[PDB]
Amino acid sequence: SLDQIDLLSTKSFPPCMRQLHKALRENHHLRHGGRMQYGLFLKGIGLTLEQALQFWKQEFSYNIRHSFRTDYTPFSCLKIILSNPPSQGDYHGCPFRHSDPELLKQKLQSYKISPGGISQILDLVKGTHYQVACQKYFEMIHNVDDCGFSLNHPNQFFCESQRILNG
Amino acid sequence: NSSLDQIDLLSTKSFPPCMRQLHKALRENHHLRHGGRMQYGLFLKGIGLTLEQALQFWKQFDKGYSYNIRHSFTDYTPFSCLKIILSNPPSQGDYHGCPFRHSDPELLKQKLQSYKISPGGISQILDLVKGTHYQVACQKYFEMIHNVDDCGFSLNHPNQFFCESQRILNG
Amino acid sequence: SLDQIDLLSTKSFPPCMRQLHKALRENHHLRHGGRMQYGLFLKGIGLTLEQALQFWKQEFSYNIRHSFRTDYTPFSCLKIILSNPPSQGDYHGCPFRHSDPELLKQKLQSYKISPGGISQILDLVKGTHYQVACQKYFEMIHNVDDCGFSLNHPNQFFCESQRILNG
Amino acid sequence: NSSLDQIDLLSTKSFPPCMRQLHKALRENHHLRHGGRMQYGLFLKGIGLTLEQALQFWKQFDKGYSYNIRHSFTDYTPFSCLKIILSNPPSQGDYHGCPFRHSDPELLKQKLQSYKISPGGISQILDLVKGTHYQVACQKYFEMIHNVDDCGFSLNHPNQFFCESQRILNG
Ligand code: SF4
Ligand code: SF4
Ligand code: SF4
Ligand code: SF4
Repeated sequence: SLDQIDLLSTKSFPPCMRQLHKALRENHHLRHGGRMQYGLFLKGIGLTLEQALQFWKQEFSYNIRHSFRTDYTPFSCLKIILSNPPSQGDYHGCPFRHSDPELLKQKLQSYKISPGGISQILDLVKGTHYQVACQKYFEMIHNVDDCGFSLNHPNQFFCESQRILNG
Repeated sequence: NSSLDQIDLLSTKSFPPCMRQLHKALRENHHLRHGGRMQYGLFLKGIGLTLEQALQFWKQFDKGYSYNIRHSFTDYTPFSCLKIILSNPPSQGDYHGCPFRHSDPELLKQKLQSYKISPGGISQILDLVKGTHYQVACQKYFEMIHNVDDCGFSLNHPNQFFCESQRILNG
Repeated sequence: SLDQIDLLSTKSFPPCMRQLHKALRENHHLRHGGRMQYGLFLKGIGLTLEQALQFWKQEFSYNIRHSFRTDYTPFSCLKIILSNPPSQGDYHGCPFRHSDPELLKQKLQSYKISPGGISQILDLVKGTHYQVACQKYFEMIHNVDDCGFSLNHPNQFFCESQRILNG
Repeated sequence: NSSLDQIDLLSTKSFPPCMRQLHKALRENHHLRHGGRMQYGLFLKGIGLTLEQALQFWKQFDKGYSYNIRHSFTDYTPFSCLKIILSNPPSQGDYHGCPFRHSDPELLKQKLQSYKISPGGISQILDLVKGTHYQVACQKYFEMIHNVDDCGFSLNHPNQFFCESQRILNG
């Protein structure tokens, strides 16, 4: 079930995907924009997001499984940041770009980022350096001084996080 | 959960024509209407496998479904031959039913040819179908497929066909 | 893990395989004859029996999983009955053929077969009708008057049992 | 648990030569000696996959092992390039190590040819190897495989190679 990756989402998902996992868990649904952003990200980690149905019910809960018709290429940071701004009721997008800075601050606080770390991230967001802000977030949650890569894809954030957590 | 392609070979070797066609249609179309989900899903249930229908995240002509199977270890009962033959005839969107009963003989002939049944076997099957001896035609199919002279049982259930097929294949 | 099929073994395994599952569970090992008889039977139901190792341990617990080099053709009743009589320390074979009738009676009692049912089975065993005794056992545990098949393979016993249990 | 063949394609696309060869040897031989289980198993660990070694029931030249992978969600650390290059040189039974460092140049040439690297690419790789520039040779391999002029990073870890490869493939 979807809840098997709650811990993983907090430890290794970038903020854009962490928020989608939380929303799906809390709302029991995501609109298409969110299903696409999060579903493709999961596909990039080797997981298929799907809704379980009952075959014996006539037409006329979300699950994850190892993957066993469509373009499964996961969205990059620039695709997320520059296109499809979320409307109310959407949970997709990049929080560094799309969240009100006051809300972003509160979100980072809930993520247990230090006040000093939050100040650095917000400074970067104000300069429109969204991916660099995200690198700073990465550095904070993994307790490393320098992430040592140039971030431009959510699946790269995940991949680099896994290297540290499984270090 | 596992992919449906995991039983492609099993279907050809041991599924009777009614279930063989449903597996094929599910694989090619990525979906079956309710009559087929019931007939095929409950047949799998009888073997001890649960079919699961799921909706893929990307769906907003591809209905966006993915099916999987797993070992089972609501109260619906797997269909007998008589239930399949005598009730729920398939409409145009449907792939269920019994091919010996429900397929036009010209199309049935073509299907048996695609299964590589001998001309002599096909002739015997079609003559049995002409007499409305559907289950006996299916026994002939069983015999042709397993290369035995006598299936050794009286066919009354797709799940019986499966068990008897596996018993031969298992020696 | 192996324990996931404890219930299945009691409900659908013929006595020859039920005893091997129990022995493997209790002894944490089976000699080769038992590993072969039981392992091939499981393969016939679409399961792979294997022992989990630790890759990081230098060389110089049993698991079951869906199957993903050797002949995997499962043993028939006659192969089991007529060959490889079990020595002490072996748990393979066919209990109708290989168990002392006093022990077979006790085993059937533990399986909750009625006294009348046990008498019928033992009569058949004395006549050397091992497979027919097994059919009678099948009829008793599934509460049917006539099994409606001619038994000659343990995997056929399982297949026919599944039809009833999932009926 | 899932079959190792599930990452055959992934290995060719995104595994550096050191891990690519270990995956191939594991698939063909159905086993690796300890140095290879460590190097490849820990590389997979770094990706977030746990390799499992198991002994098949039938084992009493086929050692009787079966390997599987699953998502990981003892304290051994995945090997860096320097660890692979400078320590634990492979003996004759071993498939571990760094091919740029450990393969005889004639055999390395043959291996790169089997990978369908251009003659020009192979020449450049071999010249780098001649200078003992193993990681820079591996960067050249990365560039040839992904059709980019500059890998854009300084290679120091097989798991870094993997992440950078996937980032390109993911756009
Ligand atoms: S910078 Fe990229 S990875 Fe980070 S939250 Fe934004 S879109 Fe996601
Ligand atoms: S005779 Fe019975 S088992 Fe054979 S195809 Fe028809 S319904 Fe299926
Ligand atoms: S008769 Fe056959 S299926 Fe029954 S216990 Fe003996 S060997 Fe097993
Ligand atoms: S240079 Fe590093 S990543 Fe490349 S093959 Fe050698 S050890 Fe592996």
